[PDB]
This record gives sequence, structure tokens and C-alpha cells, in this order.
Amino acid sequence: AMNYFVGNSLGVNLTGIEKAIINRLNLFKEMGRPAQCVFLSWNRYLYRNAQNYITSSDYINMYDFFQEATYLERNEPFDWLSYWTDECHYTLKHVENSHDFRIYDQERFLMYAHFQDPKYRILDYVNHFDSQRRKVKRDFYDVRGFLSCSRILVDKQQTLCEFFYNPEGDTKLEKYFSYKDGKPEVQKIIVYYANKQYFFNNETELGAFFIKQLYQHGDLFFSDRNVYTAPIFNLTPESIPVVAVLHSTHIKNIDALDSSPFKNVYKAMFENLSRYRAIIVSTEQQKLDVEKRINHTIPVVNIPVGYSETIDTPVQTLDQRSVKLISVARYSPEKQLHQQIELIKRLVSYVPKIELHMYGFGSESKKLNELIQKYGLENHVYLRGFLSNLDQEYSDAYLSLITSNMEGFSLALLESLAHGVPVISYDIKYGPNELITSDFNGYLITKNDEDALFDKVKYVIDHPEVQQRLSKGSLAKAQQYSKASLIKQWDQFVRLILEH
Amino acid sequence: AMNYFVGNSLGVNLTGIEKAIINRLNLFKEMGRPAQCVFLSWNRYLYRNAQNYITSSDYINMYDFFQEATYLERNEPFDWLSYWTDECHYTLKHVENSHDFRIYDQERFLMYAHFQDPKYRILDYVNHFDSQRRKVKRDFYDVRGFLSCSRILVDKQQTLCEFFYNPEGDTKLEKYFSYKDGKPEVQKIIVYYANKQYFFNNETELGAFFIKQLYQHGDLFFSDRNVYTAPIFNLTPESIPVVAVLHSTHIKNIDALDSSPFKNVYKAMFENLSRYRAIIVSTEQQKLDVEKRINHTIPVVNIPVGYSETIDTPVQTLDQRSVKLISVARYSPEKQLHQQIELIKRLVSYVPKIELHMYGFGSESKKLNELIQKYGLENHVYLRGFLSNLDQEYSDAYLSLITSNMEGFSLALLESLAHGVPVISYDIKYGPNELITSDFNGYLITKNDEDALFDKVKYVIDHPEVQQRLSKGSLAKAQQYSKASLIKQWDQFVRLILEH
Amino acid sequence: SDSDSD
Amino acid sequence: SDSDSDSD
Ligand SMILES: O=c1ccn([C@@H]2O[C@H](COP(=O)(O)OP(=O)(O)O)[C@@H](O)[C@H]2O)c(=O)[nH]1
Ligand SMILES: O=c1ccn([C@@H]2O[C@H](COP(=O)(O)OP(=O)(O)O)[C@@H](O)[C@H]2O)c(=O)[nH]1
Ligand SMILES: CC(=O)N[C@@H]1[C@@H](O)[C@H](O)[C@@H](CO)O[C@H]1O
Ligand SMILES: CC(=O)N[C@@H]1[C@@H](O)[C@H](O)[C@@H](CO)O[C@H]1O
Ligand SMILES: *[C@@H]1O[C@H](CO)[C@@H](O)[C@H](O)[C@H]1NC(C)=O
Ligand SMILES: *[C@@H]1O[C@H](CO)[C@@H](O)[C@H](O)[C@H]1NC(C)=O
Ligand SMILES: *[C@@H]1O[C@H](CO)[C@@H](O)[C@H](O)[C@H]1NC(C)=O
Repeated sequence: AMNYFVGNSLGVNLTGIEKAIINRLNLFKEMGRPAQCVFLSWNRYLYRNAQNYITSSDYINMYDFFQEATYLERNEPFDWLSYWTDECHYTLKHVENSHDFRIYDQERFLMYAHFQDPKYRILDYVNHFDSQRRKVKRDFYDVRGFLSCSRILVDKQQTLCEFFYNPEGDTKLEKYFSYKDGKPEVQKIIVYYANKQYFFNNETELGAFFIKQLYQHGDLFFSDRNVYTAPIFNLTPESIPVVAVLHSTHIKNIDALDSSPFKNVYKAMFENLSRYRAIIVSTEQQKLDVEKRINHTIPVVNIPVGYSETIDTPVQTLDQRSVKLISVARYSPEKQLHQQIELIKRLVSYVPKIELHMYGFGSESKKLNELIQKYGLENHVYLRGFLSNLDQEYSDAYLSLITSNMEGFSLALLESLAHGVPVISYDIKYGPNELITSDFNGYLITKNDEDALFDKVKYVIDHPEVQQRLSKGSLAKAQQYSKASLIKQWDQFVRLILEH
Repeated sequence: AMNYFVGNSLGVNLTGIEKAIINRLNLFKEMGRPAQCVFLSWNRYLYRNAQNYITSSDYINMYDFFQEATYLERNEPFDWLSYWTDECHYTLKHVENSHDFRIYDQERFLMYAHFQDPKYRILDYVNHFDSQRRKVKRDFYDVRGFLSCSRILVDKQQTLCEFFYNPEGDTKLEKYFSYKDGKPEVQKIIVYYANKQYFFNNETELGAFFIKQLYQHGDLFFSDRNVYTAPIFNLTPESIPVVAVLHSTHIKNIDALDSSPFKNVYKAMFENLSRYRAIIVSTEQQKLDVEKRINHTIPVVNIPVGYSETIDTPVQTLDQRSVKLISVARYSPEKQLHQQIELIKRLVSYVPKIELHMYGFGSESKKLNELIQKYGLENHVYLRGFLSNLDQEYSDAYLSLITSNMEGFSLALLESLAHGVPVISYDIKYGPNELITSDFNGYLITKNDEDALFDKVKYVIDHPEVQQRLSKGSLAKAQQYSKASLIKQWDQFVRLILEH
Repeated sequence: SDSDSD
Repeated sequence: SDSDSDSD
């Protein structure tokens, strides 16, 4: 029996939801239960992105599946340049300040090639041109080497249809597109599978077909990317068991528990509750809020998405000269990172050896840079961008700040505690008040009360003895979220979930 | 050493030019010289169209060659209806008064299937539709059974691109198209051949490439459809010998031998004469006219496109009570068949048992039927359509009529004389003037003299002693065009045309 | 529909 | 320039 954690894809920078899935996979491995991530969306660099976290056998992508490229590794690089000049007798004209080449047969322009690396080892795409220099076709290569997709273009480079290949060059899917509000949308998909020809109207129906081909009796599905996965599970037979996992607040306005509409990302799930064996949320409070809202229609249970180990990297090696505050959060409006920049403006006149290091990425990074310049805080507030390993950054961290107005748990909060860094967080739904005991491992403060924020951060700077005591509380609280503790809950859950 | 006769294709109904090529292959076959027809254009019905005339080994089609279907035979016949209902679990709705099915699954319209035959053993094409009933793709089946071409559609069923398969379903050619003045034009061709990929701007460049793959030292090309074949031969090296064969009048106004421009269909040939070893035309007079006009730049030589054998069907078994006039001519304007319906309208006043049998096909079909219907001649004038064997129709024929304003030679005229049927023809260039001696085997009458046409036809009906005399004259004239005398002219030509 | 076939 | 259209 296999357990399948169904998300959408993996980017370059590991997000919360992707980390929750990989955490869950490492917990099932530790307990000996077979488990695989399932990715839906077409992504020809997915094998590169997954490389740094999971193995090739730890996941299945839907497009890889129909393209017979599941559990395939990289080929030894093909020397395209050398095959184009020596074998094809083409002429290559390098494009300056690029990894691109223009390809000609004598004086005739045929192809524009973009490589990914400056070593020309990874062909990315090739554009095909007709006698009038119309771009009729784009060839997209998988980072593993093979040609994954050809796109046929019409008019002003509009997508008309896509063809997906196995590594041998046989066609396995066809997609046909029409334009609606200036974007291409799928109107038909043809799949060649098990020597038959299947017809679908959209990617959701293809999703539902994929889930059905994966499923064997005794298998269990987990729906983690509900905006895509719920509609897919809605077109699968009830005989295939699936658990819905909520990753954040479930309603658009959390101060109206009874009345607020469900978020768009959960609508399709909440509108077909009886499809699901259960809902999992991260926190007690959200379990009780959700079980009320859905009038107990299906079981709701709380299993935190995050866990701690013991750390072999250094803990609380503080610089005795300066105070290092840290924010570990997306540069995104709900994290309200502008508030922590206001906090430093107020503190800098009192404690001038202060540093705030903000680890993350997103749209707000320009407004946040402009806010630091405005206040002349370039020496004190550092937008560090995204680091894939934070272990060294927690070593010398005095305090971690959270000014968010909505969490599902906050992996960053537990991660901080686990490295012995105490946290000062607004008391919001959900997670902070289950993870912080005021005056034990940090302080909870009323949502958006920036005065209480300043007062309490000032109190811990003034009292290095208090920071030492809260640090040790942080390691103790982290132990309540241990690997062993999460395995005990997942084991009981999996043993009770299937029908008997 | 192979002799290749290069035309465009063979229709469902043979053209004069297609017949000339088959005649030439039969003469080469009887004298023991290797010959093959070469056909350029994509025709998935070619194998069927060839079956009455030549062997599968007697021709190579260019699309067959790249599609790896050259010399491939008809498959074991496959039951599509049973595959779709029994194996696929689709529901078929037969379309009234057709060989067509609509195809549904899951309450959706998926496909429209058209068969060639009433026993539904030959799938012709299948149209595919998206979620909104847009026709996104057409599958075209070769009459031998395999899927030959998929066409992708944009907008108002416009042709965007075509994929061409070998019989296993591997892609061997891609064509990309753009519309110019409301018709689709090739802008790009991709061919996968000899483990390589080749790029062409148009069918001429692909033709040229095909000719160069066929050619072995010693082979000889005949260019028989010059509007396509000459532009192809203009892109092949002069070391490949080719002969130009003209099938009709060479200039637009035949009256201005010196000054009239060359017909559009022969321009590319006449603009590059030194490329060609010689010009072959059917008649003495066209030989004299063309040699003067090209200032003897290359040799010009007359070999008739038609020949006579001895006939093993009845000859001149006339019905005494009724007279049967025949026209063997395309339903196309330069044949001016309307004039013969007009002749009959006049003749029924004097011969109440007269019939005119018009054997052919073409565009004027409806306009000629409407003319017959408007004169109440439905019992005297029959459009018989195209018969592949006319042998039995000649048996009781009294006279043949030709009212054409231009002819290369006219095979129908020689066929008529060979079966003992005298001919009355306008004295036009070229062909009739050399095939008819007035008062010996028929009568030559002034171009468009409908008055004189009636007088001579009536005279021959009024005098059956004359019709018999001209019937013996006809069999005598046809003997001058014997299989044996054409072989002699062909054999001498092929022995001298190559440099030594 | 009339446009279904050719 | 018209030439920048060749790439994406
Ligand atoms: O520079 C960074 C910043 C963040 N993260 C990770 O990003 C995740 C953010 O998840 P969290 O639950 O805190 O919040 P979400 O992003 O879902 O709101 C955490 O696992 C962090 O460890 C990281 O690896 N490097
Ligand atoms: O029912 C028909 C009508 C015409 N033909 C043939 O089509 C050719 C007509 O070509 P011809 O040289 O007479 O002139 P064209 O039609 O090319 O001007 C001749 O071989 C005819 O015998 C035929 O086989 N069956
Ligand atoms: C709602 C929000 O801002 N962030 C949540 C985060 O609290 C949580 O750690 C994770 C649960 O897996 O899902 C994120 O997207
Ligand atoms: C000029 C014309 O209309 N038709 C000619 C016909 O007279 C000739 O007998 C034959 C030569 O093969 O080919 C056709 O194209
Ligand atoms: C498709 O053929 C059908 C069936 O004869 C006919 O009803 C329809 O008009 C055809 N479509 C065309 C030729 O446009
Ligand atoms: C850039 O492309 C344009 C085609 O639009 C062409 O005119 C010009 O020659 C090209 N220059 C190079 C460097 O190829
Ligand atoms: C394609 O990329 C090349 C090189 O980066 C650049 O010259 C060209 O402008 C790009 N085209 C775009 C992105 O419009």
C-alpha cells in the first residue's frame, strides 16, 4: 500500500506547502511506510529542483508519467554545437551577452537555440522559423536532456497546440488551445496510453485519469494543493480514499468564523466534503473552528506540518557587541514586514548596535528596500534574500519576530524555537499561541499593537539573562514537536483512516 | 539504368497527360527498357487510382518515399465500427445518405468519421472536435489502411500545419502554411530522413531533394508536368539529364507564333532551356513552330503521345435504326461541349433517332446538364461520366466530334480512328490537322464554324456509304500510329539522347 | 452542425 | 530592432 502526497510542483526556493510535503515524506520514511510526492503541472526542470531535497524515486510527476519519463535520471550531456557544425554543416552565430546561437544552413536562417548554462551543456529551447521569419514552433528540452514539448504558434506567437514526447520522440499527449481574455486555455487533450486513445476537455479531467491509473486497492491519497487537487479528486470515484490537508486559514476573513466565504483555494473542497475521509489542519484552534463551520460533516484532526530534530550546528553563539534580530518570511503583504522596519527605526536611537536580517523573497522587496532608504537604516536592516540553509544564521540570533496577520502553523516559528531562538509574535490564527507560551519561550502580543511589540522587544534586549531563559524554553517547547511525537500521530492516523 | 517519367499524380479519372505517361511506360515495358512513373504530390488514394493501369512496382510517389510506404500493399482490412463500439465503448450515430458516423463517449461529440465505401471497409478521414465543437484536427487515411496525414486547423477551418506518418505512426514530414489571398501556401517543410532532419521553404525544394536521392549515374528524367517539374529540375545539377515533354500548345495566343508569350505552365521550362537535353512534342507542326521560336537552342523532336494496337472488341456493329454520335472530352470550356448540344438541338429536326454520348468529367458538368434540360434533349444527349474502358462504347459509334479550340495531339481522336470511328473536328493546332485527311477518315472544318459543322455531320448521317468509307480510312490512318512505329521512335531517342 | 464534416 | 523577436 502506497501513500501519495499530491501537490502541484517544486520551485527553485522551497515554500511552506512544499516543505510540509517533504517533512511528511521524511516522517513516513522514518516509520517505514511507503510514501511518494505527486506533482501535477508540466515542469521540465522538476528533476533539477527536486535533486536538492528528495530522490528521483520519492516522487511521480503526471507529465513524466504519460511521457514514460518517471524515475528517469540525466543523460551525459550531448554536444549540440559540435553536432550542428560537424554533423549538420550548419553555421552558428553566437548572440552577444547570451548563451544563444542563431543557426543557418548556408545563408538561410532556420533556428534560434537558447542554452541554460554558459558551458552549453543544457539545451533549454530552440525556435523554428519559416521562409518569412515567422516563429512556427518552439522545442522545450527537459533538463535531463530529451525534448519534452513542441509548441505550434499562430499569429503573434499565440499558443495553438502542444505535443509532449517520451525520451525516444514518440508523441504521448496533444493539447489544443483557444484564447479567452487574452490567455490560452486548454479546450482538448488527447493521451496515448496503454495502446489506447483517450479524450479529455481540460487538465482537471487528465488529473482525474492520472489518479485512477496510480490507484491500487489499499492506496491512500492526501490533497495538499487544494485549488488544483480538490477538483481532480471530485472527478474520481469515492472508492479511492483521499484526505484534504489545509495549510493556512480556511476563510477570507478570520474574524467572521460562521459567515465568511471559504478562500478560493478551498472552495471546491468545502463544496464536496463527503468525497474526503477527513480534513487535517496544523493546530487545535483550527480543528475546532473548522469542525464547527462544516457542522461535523466529516472528521477534522490536527497534525502539525512541522517537526524538530536536535541540531548538530552551533546554538546561541552570540556576538557580545551587537543584537541580531531575524525575520524568516516571504517578502509578502500578510507578513507585514514593513512593521519590523518601523520597529528598528524606533530602537536604533536607544540600542545603536542592532541588526535585523530578513530572510525570504517576494513582491514587497522593492517597497521594503525603499522604506529602509527613507529611514536611513541601510546599516541596520538587511534583506538577505532566500538562503536554502539557515542553520548558520540562527547560531547568532537573539530573537525572531513575526508580524504576520495569517498563518496555518509557521514552520519558521518552530524552526526558530528548535535552534534555541525565542520568538515575539502577534497572537493570530493560527499557530503562534500553540507554539509560544508568554514568558516561557517568547511573548505573544495583540495583533498589530506595534507599541507592545517595541516594549517587549526592548525588554529582552535590556535583559540578556531573560533571553538566555527564553532560549532554553525554546529548546524545551521544540521537543513537544519532535520527529518521534509527529510519527506517533501519523501512525495512529494512517491505521484508523481506511474504511473497515 | 532507369527511365523516370515525372508527373504530378494520377486522379480518380485519368487526364490526357496521365494517360500519355502510362502509354509511354507500356511502350518501354514491351521493348524491354526499365521505366517508372514518378509522382510528386501527396495522394493517399494513388494506390487505388493506379490499379486499373499500372503495377505497384511501376511508380514511386515522393510522399510514399519519405513516408516509407514506397511499394507497400493494401493491409488486412480493419473493422473501425467494431473497434469503436466493442473495444472503445463509443456510440455511433449513422448520418442519413452517407458513409459517415458521428462518434460520442460520455455524452460528448468526439469525432466525425467518413468511409469511402458502403461496406465501411475503407476509412477515408476522421474529424476531431474540442469541448466547444471547434474542428481542431483532421486524420487522413491512405486507402491501404494506415493514417497518412494529420492536419491542424485554426479559425475558420484554415490549414495551419500537416504531419505525415510512416505506417507505424512515426512523423516523417511537417509542413507549415500561411494564407495568401485566401489560399494556404507552404512556408516550411521538415523531413526526417537517413537519421537526419532536413529543412525546405517549399515543395519545389523538396522535389529537387527527392530527384537527387533517386538519381544513379546513367538514369534519364522526363519532365511531364512542367508547371511543377521544370522548377524542380532548375534546382538540380546539370549532370542529371532531363527531357522536357510539352503536352499542349506552348504559347497563350497560338495565332502569334513569334510574339505571344509562353503559357504560364511552360515559362520556367522555356526560361532555362539549356538545362534540358531536348523538347519532345506530339506533332510535326508543333516541332517546326517550337524550334523556330527557341532559335534551335536545343533539339526538338516529335513522338506522338498515343498509339494504336489491334482491337479485340467488336468494331462498327451499328444499330441500323438509331445513330450514335460520341464526344470523348473533359467537361471543360476549351472543349466547348455546349456547341455539340446546340448541333444536336438542330439535328433532332432531321434525325429523330439521334443520340450524343459525351464521355468525360469536369467543372462544366452542371452547366451542360442545365443546357440539355432547358432544350428537352434528355433522351438524345447523355453525359455518361468517365468510363475507365471505352472499348464497348466505340463498337456502335457512327462519328466522333471535336469542337475544341486547342489540343496537344488528342488521344481521343487517335482512339476513335483505331476503333473505326471517323472524326469531324475543328482544324486547330495541334493534332487534328495531322490525324484527319478531309474526305479520307473524317473532315476538318474551320475553327468555330457551327454552320459548316452541322452541314458535314448531316451529310455523313444522310450517306451511310460515306460513313463506312471513312471508317476504313480511319483504321488505315490509325495503322500509321502503331505500337511498333512508336517503339522504333522511342528506342532511337533513348539510344542518342545521353552524351556518349 | 453543418460544419462537422467535409 | 526587428531582430530581437527571434528570441524569447
Ligand atoms: O531564506 C529562507 C526563508 C525561508 N525559508 C523557508 O521557508 C519556509 C516558510 O514557511 P512558513 O510556514 O514559515 O510560512 P509560509 O511561507 O507558508 O507562510 C520555512 O520552511 C523556511 O525555512 C528558507 O528556507 N530560507
Ligand atoms: O470516359 C472517358 C473519357 C476520356 N477518357 C480518356 O481521357 C483521355 C483524354 O485526353 P486527350 O488526349 O483526348 O485530351 P485531353 O483531355 O488531355 O485534352 C483519353 O485517353 C481518353 O480516352 C477515358 O478514358 N474515359
Ligand atoms: C497562510 C500563510 O501565510 N502561510 C502558511 C503557513 O503558516 C504554514 O506553515 C504552511 C502550512 O503547511 O502553509 C503556508 O502557506
Ligand atoms: C491541349 C489540351 O487541352 N490537352 C492535351 C491533349 O490534346 C494531348 O493529347 C495530351 C498530350 O498528352 O495532353 C493534354 O494536355
Ligand atoms: C459533410 O458531409 C455531410 C454528409 O453528407 C454533409 O451533410 C455536410 O454538408 C458536409 N459538409 C460539407 C461538405 O461542408
Ligand atoms: C536580426 O534579424 C533581422 C530579421 O528580422 C535581420 O534583418 C538581421 O539581419 C538580423 N541580424 C542578425 C545579426 O542576424
Ligand atoms: C531573446 O534573447 C536575446 C538574448 O538575451 C535578446 O537579444 C533578445 O532581445 C531576446 N528577446 C526578447 C526577450 O525579446
